[PDB]
Amino acid sequence: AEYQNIFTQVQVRGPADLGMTEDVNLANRSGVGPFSTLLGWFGNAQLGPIYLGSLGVLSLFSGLMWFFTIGIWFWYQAGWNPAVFLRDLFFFSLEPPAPEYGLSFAAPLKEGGLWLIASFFMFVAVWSWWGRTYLRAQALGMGKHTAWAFLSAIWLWMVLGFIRPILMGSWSEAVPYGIFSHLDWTNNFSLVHGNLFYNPFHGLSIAFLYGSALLFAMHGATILAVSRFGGERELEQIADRGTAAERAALFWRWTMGFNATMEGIHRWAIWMAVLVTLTGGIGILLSGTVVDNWYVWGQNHGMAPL
Amino acid sequence: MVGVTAFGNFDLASLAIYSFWIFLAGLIYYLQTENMREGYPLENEDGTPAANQGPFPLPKPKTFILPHGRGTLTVPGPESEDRPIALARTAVSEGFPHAPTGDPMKDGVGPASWVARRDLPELDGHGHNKIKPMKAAAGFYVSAGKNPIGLPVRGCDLEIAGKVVDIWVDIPEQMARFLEVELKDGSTRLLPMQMVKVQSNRVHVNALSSDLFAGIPTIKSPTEVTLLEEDKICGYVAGGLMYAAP
Amino acid sequence: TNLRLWVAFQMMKGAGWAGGVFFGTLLLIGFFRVVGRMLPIDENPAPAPNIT
Amino acid sequence: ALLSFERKYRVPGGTLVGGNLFDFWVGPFYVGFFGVATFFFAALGIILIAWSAVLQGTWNPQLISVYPPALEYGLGGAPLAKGGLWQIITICATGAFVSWALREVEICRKLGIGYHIPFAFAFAILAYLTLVLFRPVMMGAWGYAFPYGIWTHLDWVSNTGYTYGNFHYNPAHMIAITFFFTNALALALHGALVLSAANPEKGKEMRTPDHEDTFFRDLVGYSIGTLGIHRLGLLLSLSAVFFSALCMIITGTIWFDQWVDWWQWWVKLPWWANIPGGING
Amino acid sequence: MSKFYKIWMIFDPRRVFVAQGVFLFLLAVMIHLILLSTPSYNWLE
Amino acid sequence: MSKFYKIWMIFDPRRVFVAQGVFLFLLAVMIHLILLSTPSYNWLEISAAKYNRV
Amino acid sequence: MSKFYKIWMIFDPRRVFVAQGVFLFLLAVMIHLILLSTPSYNWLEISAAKYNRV
Amino acid sequence: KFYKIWMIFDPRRVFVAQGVFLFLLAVMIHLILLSTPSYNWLEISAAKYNRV
Amino acid sequence: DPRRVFVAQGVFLFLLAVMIHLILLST
Amino acid sequence: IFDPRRVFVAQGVFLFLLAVMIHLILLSTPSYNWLEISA
Amino acid sequence: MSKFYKIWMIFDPRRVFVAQGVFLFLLAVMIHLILLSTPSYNWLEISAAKYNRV
Amino acid sequence: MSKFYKIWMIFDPRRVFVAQGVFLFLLAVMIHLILLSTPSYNWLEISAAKYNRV
Amino acid sequence: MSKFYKIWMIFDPRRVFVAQGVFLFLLAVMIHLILLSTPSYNWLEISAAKYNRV
Amino acid sequence: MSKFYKIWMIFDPRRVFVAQGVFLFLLAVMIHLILLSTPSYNWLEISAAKYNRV
Amino acid sequence: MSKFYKIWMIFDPRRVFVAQGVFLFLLAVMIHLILLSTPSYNWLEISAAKYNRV
Amino acid sequence: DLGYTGLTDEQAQELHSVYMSGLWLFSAVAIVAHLAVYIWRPWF
Amino acid sequence: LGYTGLTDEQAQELHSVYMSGLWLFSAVAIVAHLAVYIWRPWF
Amino acid sequence: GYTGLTDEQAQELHSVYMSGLWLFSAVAIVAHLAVYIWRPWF
Amino acid sequence: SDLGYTGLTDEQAQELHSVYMSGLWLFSAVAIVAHLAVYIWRPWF
Amino acid sequence: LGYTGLTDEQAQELHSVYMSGLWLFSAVAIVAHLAVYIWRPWF
Amino acid sequence: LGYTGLTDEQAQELHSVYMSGLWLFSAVAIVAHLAVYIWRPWF
Amino acid sequence: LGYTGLTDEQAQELHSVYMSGLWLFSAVAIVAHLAVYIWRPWF
Amino acid sequence: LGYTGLTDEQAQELHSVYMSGLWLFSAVAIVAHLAVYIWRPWF
Amino acid sequence: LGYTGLTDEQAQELHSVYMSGLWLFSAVAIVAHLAVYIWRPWF
Amino acid sequence: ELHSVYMSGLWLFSAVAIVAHLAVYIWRPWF
Ligand SMILES: COC(C)(C)C/C=C/C(C)=C/C=C/C(C)=C/C=C/C(C)=C/C=C/C=C(C)/C=C/C=C(\C)CC/C=C(\C)CCC=C(C)C
Ligand SMILES: COC(C)(C)C/C=C/C(C)=C/C=C/C(C)=C/C=C/C(C)=C/C=C/C=C(C)/C=C/C=C(\C)CC/C=C(\C)CCC=C(C)C
Ligand SMILES: CCCCCCCCCCCCO[C@@H]1O[C@H](CO)[C@@H](O[C@H]2O[C@H](CO)[C@@H](O)[C@H](O)[C@H]2O)[C@H](O)[C@H]1O
Ligand SMILES: [Fe+3]
Repeated sequence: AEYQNIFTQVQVRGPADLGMTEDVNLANRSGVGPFSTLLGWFGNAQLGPIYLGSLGVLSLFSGLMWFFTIGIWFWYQAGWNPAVFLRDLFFFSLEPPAPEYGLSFAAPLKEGGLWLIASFFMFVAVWSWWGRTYLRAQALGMGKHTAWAFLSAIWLWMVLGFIRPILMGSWSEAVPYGIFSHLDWTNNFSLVHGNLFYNPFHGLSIAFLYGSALLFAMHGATILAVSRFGGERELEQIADRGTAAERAALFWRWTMGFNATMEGIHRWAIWMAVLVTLTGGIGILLSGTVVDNWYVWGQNHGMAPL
Repeated sequence: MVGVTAFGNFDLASLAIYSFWIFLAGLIYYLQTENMREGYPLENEDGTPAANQGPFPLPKPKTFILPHGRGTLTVPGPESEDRPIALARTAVSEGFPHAPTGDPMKDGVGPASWVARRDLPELDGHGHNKIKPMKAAAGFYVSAGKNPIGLPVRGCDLEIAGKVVDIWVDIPEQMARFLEVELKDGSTRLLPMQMVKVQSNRVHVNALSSDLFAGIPTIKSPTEVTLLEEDKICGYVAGGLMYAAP
Repeated sequence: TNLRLWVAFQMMKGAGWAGGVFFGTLLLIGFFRVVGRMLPIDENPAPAPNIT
Repeated sequence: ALLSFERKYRVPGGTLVGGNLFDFWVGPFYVGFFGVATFFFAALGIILIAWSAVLQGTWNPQLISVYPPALEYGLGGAPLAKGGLWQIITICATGAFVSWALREVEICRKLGIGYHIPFAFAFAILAYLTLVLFRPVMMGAWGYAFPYGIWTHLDWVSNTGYTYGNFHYNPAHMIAITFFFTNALALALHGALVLSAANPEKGKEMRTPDHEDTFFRDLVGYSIGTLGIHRLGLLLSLSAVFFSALCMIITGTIWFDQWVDWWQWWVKLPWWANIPGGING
Repeated sequence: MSKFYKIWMIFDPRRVFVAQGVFLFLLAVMIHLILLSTPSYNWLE
Repeated sequence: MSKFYKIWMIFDPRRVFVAQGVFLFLLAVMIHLILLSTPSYNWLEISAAKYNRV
Repeated sequence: MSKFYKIWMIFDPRRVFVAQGVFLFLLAVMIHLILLSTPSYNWLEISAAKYNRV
Repeated sequence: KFYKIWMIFDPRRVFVAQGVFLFLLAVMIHLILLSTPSYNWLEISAAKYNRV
Repeated sequence: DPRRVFVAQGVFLFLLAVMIHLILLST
Repeated sequence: IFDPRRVFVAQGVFLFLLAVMIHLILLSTPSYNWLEISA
Repeated sequence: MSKFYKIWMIFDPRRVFVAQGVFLFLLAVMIHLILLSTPSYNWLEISAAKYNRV
Repeated sequence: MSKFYKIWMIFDPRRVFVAQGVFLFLLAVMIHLILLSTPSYNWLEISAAKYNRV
Repeated sequence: MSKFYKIWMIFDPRRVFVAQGVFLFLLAVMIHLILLSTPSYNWLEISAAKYNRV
Repeated sequence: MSKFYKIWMIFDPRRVFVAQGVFLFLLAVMIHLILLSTPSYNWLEISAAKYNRV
Repeated sequence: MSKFYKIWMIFDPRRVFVAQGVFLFLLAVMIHLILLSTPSYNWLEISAAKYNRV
Repeated sequence: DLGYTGLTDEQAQELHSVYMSGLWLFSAVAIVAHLAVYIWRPWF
Repeated sequence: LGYTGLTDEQAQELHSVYMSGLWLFSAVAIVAHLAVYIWRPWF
Repeated sequence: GYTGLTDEQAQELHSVYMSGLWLFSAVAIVAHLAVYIWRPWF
Repeated sequence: SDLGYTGLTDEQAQELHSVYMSGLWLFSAVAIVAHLAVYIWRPWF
Repeated sequence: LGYTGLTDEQAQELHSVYMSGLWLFSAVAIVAHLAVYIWRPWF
Repeated sequence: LGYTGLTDEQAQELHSVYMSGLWLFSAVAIVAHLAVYIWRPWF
Repeated sequence: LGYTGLTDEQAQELHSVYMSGLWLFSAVAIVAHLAVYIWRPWF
Repeated sequence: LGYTGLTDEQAQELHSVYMSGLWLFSAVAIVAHLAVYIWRPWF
Repeated sequence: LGYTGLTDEQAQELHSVYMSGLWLFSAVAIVAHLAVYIWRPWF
Repeated sequence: ELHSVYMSGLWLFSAVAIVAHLAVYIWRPWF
């Protein structure tokens, strides 16, 4: 019946915060946008300012071309009919070129040539954004933890669309650009490679994805439980350990027999999450290139009755 | 496809999975030792070092440079409770509770505990006090929700402990932190916003009763609250949940 | 005689609470069974997910 | 062996049952009334799994599997070696999970913190109970629950999923996956942002939370804040589990055909159902 | 043997009785369920 | 064995008796459960077969 | 040999006894389960065939 | 009088935005030519010179 | 606010005009 | 009314995207495929 | 060799013995498990075949 | 065209050289990849056929 | 080769010994398992065939 | 090309040497692996065929 | 090569040696495994064929 | 003696005697119930 | 020594009652095993 | 003043940029002319 | 500090070890008798 | 003057050395293309 | 040299008892191997 | 200039040694390619 | 240098005891390999 | 130069010991490759 | 001054665009 600190009771708005100018080129940083009261019930209300530098323009333009290229092909598949475009929006797909072309770039635009053009734009947009993540932290003097955690997600993305198709020897092994289509690619991948459930790195990837939800539920609920002592201010709890950090530690020590610190819990956090895609990338890379039947592979390694 | 085993059934996928187990054990060891920078070594109930310290050794110390000339934090390092602890053990053997010898909310033990933090205000990025009263903050106002100014404050005993005078806001984060509550004596107390319920016509405090708002630790300066004072206030209010519900 | 009432009351208090939790589960399990009967289940049965 | 700051928090009270009969610690672990219960259910559950292994005839931990009673038994009891041991372990597991959540409640009350953690754990318990108790009772047989084996309970996931075609087309499943993927994204961002502030480039002052707001406003144009991210992480984890239990409780009980067929309601909408061209027209 | 009463100087009698009442009821429920599951002793059928 | 009584100067009786009671109930339930799992010592189904109750 | 008692000046008797109690019980259960797992030493099945109780 | 475009727009942004656009356009065109058999200069030379 | 009018008018006019020709393009 | 810096960038990307769309539209139509009409 | 005692001036004796005890037991269980895996050294099955207990 | 140096005062050289290095290497790797993809310019396949190795 | 003792002025002796002890055990286990997995060097199966045990 | 030394007045020797080491090793492994994949340049299988070891 | 010693002014020896040791062991294990995968160089199989152990 | 809960020697004797009187009565009722079930349907 | 606050006499007093309970528990178990062994011997 | 540059710096930047534009245009015209001779597309 | 981590004195450790070894010999003696009975009943060698 | 805190003479030297590297890279690439075109022309 | 606070004569005292327990453990393991080798040699 | 801390003299010493290693790495790789090309040419 | 705080006296004595353990480990391994090679040579 | 704090004599000393280890490691590897190439060459 | 130079590009864009459409009109008319 008491306050649960899940939504704010009183919203307070002051002058718009322009952010810290550590080493950031202020001419590239825009102005503050509108204040959203709807967002203010849950988190901050201030929107913006956003920084848009050289890598921001490169990522925005390359990704926009990738987005527009898929959309124009979707319009082509709809026959330029808006009614069909909305009706079959989840059914359209930009398929990779057929396996008969292998890794060649001599594939017609309708038969995978547009997939290569769109994939090139996506390649530039994602890597340009990664550098943007690195350079934003560098301009503020912060650590590069964000960029390296992003690199783990890029590794799975690179394996799915680039690294494994090269190792498998054809672009047809890659993921199509479609809502329901890339769900069919995911399902077909498991059936082709013999029940990907028995891929040990797929199982580990799920263990960390499950553990990410478990750990964020634990950490999110722990901070909200000690936010009555200022626990949400985690940086000042690291520098000057208050009673919020001690109660948070003692709850889990009395529960689990061991605990974390205000800073070390975020080392558990970043590793639990990056291991999802790091381990996931290895498991996908091992499928087709090393193991083609994971259930048969399972049977020869325990994991399944003979 | 490679698919070839070097020996037995140990193929490239077997090399990868065993390599990860070695990495995982090394990663878990790193994570656990990095999380032993506070509260170690272990102690007995008397404060002396415990005979058992666990399988994981203490990590090499690391130094934090504080952002506003506040010094340097080295962890793990020397640790001590500067305040005295008003508790008496209920048993000679380890593993039993330590009973408060007096008024635990006044002493600050159990759920009323507070940490002897640095007696300085938390500073924002620009070097100003992070939390200040709204009437002292420039350009700050209640943007949404019921404005809890002028509302009577009711305790868990359904009695009025005072009225809300001001709101203490987090300037960089733009959020209400404390409610400044004027008691019948005329002095003002601070109440964390996470421990009050802002109802339509009242502010209800479940943790404290009417004859406990006097016991809230006061702030030495009317427009400035320190980390030591925030810890004492937040600890005292949360101690009511156990020591103020007879 | 009063002390005998006290001992019986405390055990009954412990046993009464165990009854409410156990019978609360039965009311919950009884609810999902009634809901299951009013649904097209038993007209669209599913195969056994396990090899057994 | 207490922490350096732990002693002042080891005070009596906060328990829900008893009050001093079990209000003590065994090493780090707090023991309560439900600490006694949690240990009994857990210890019994492990040994019954170990005993089920000798009846199965294996000692490989990856091959040990406790199967639920066959569909012929319905919602009634089964012989211990056939499906009875699964029922008792499920009861032991249910008691152990619920006692573990209640034990956290007492620990919450003793430390004077909010009850968010036991409440969030209750979401995991209800997801577990959906698969072993609620859905099997609705379908009318204990044999629709998953077995207790490391790799055999994945066979249950596959067999159950493929009963309805590609299970990706379950709409509550898609919603639950989006929360699961977003939660792992948010955990990576939150862990990285705090660490990069606490561990700056080199030989620099620890960064303020103002820099944390600046980093994400400079990156994506918005920062949810220190309080917002922890609320978001808790919500994303519980919403994913809530929709996970929802996607299974409606599967086999309300929806019975291939989940692809469900999406035909959008294409068959009258104003575009009969237009040539595209995929479905 | 005749000094078993001293257990009430080790454990609080009021806390034992409530916990003992919980144990005895859960024991009776467990045996009833086991008995109700055997066809030769199911009295409901 | 004339001074096994000194175990009580090492372990507090309150935590020992709780641990022992959990252990003794756990062991007793485990053995009864094992005997029920075996058709050769399931006393409930021996009786049903003995009296031709099927 | 005659100085093995000094292990108690290194390890706390309270933690070792609990550790030894847990270890010995788990080991004893493990061996009893292994014998019950082998058909040639399952004493419940051996007595069943010996007395024709199948 | 087009020189005024620098008095308004930041020279860092225009050079990069134009340079980004020119490179992406060039790669797109070379890829379209490789897509069309009539202009895949690698396939054209193979047939002309009697290669693999 | 004359600015917001132009953005709202400009988007509606442009998207409908694109849509109108696309509808003509479809047939 | 209009910010000189905002208008041209938003207008420019619009002009370029519309240029590609019409060029790609004729690429799709077999009657306007100059890479294949010349073949 | 004559100065091997100086390892205790390097490593904490409390952690060495716990690590050694865990290591020695796990190593012994591993070797006992390996011999049970081989039919030629599974002494529970060797005696069964020797004494005709199948 | 003899006044191009002023672009260095506009763009930070440290980022430019990194930008060029990544761009040049990706382009070279991409073109080498395109040649390997085309069977008429896969110099490993061409030499295999010329010298009769496979 | 006479100045190799200076490595202990660079590296923590405790961490080197722990890393080396883990490394030597895992290397030894790996090689023993490799020999066990090859039938020509599985000494438990070589003796079984030599003494005609299976 | 006598003023190329100034590259070290722009870039950190620590970062470039690491970036060169990672680049050089990853390139060499990729090329060594590409040759191992092509049967015409697999020096292990070429040697096996030349001396007829299969 | 007379001034190669100044690499240690730029790089911490503690960091280089750990990286070098990890790199050296992983490379050596991989090469030993590659030879074991190839039957032409599996010295365990070659011994078995030579000494008629299969 | 030990006195971990405040009960005296005389108070523990009194409460235990009450506890045993109901323990035997509870046992006796359970014996009759077992006899009733055994007569109806013996399990040996 | 002296970890629980009980003196030697209190330790001897409590251990005498504990053993009396142990033998009573063992005696009923011995009878219970004897009854089962007559009913259905496992050896 | 949206960039802090006057005419003294706007004219100089444009003079260099146009020269760079002409050089890029000149090479692209030479590239197109060679391709047309090799394989005309009209 | 090898002069004691547990606070036990040398003569305290001697007395505790004497009782502990007695428990170890009693536990072993029962185990030896139990092993003898099994070996007579059904030897494994 | 400059957006990166570099004087004109500082920019004069950096461009001249950068251009010399550019022509060195291009000269090698021209020789590489000539070797390939003689070995196997693509036109 | 010391990382643990043990003196030289404490290290010698601790090592002497440790080696006595190591030789006793090895003495039993040698007898166990000899008995198994006589029962069923593996070489 | 001066983005790291090296002077003109230190950069000259660094680049001279860096090129000394580069030529040696190249000189070995040239002999490596020469040996492979003589063993099995790819042109 | 001196990242661990060992004197040269402490470094060479620690290395002396470490090398004695290394040679003792190697001596057992040399004899172990000799016994296996006689039993079943792998070359 | 102060990246690692070596005073051009600790660097000369550390490199001398490092290169001594490198040549010892390379000498052993050379003998290993020579022995294997005699056993069965890979060219 | 913004309008003055903007319309300069418009005629530059449109007149060239007129040449573009005129050239394709002769090459392949769409009417
Ligand atoms: C997979 O492989 C299998 C399992 C098949 C085979 C492998 C088997 C293995 C590896 C078995 C390993 C067995 C081991 C290592 C067994 C060790 C057993 C030991 C060490 C048992 C020791 C028991 C000691 C006992 C029970 C001592 C009890 C002492 C007492 C009861 C006395 C109480 C102590 C007091 C009173 C202290 C004095 C107090 C004061 C205040 C003076
Ligand atoms: C798949 O590939 C296969 C496995 C087939 C083939 C690959 C094999 C590979 C990669 C093998 C790699 C082998 C390597 C690198 C082996 C290295 C072994 C080493 C370095 C062993 C060293 C052992 C050193 C020992 C055991 C030293 C022990 C020292 C002591 C016991 C003395 C303790 C020191 C003290 C007490 C110092 C105290 C002194 C003071 C002053 C405190
Ligand atoms: C835990 C991670 C670190 C461990 C230490 C480092 C160890 C590195 C080597 C580990 C791999 C060897 O482990 C061993 O591999 C062989 C290879 O067939 C497996 O092989 C064994 O079982 C399989 C499956 O029943 C049989 O087909 C095979 O004939 C048999 O030899 C073993 O099941 C496994 O125990
Ligand atoms: Fe956090």
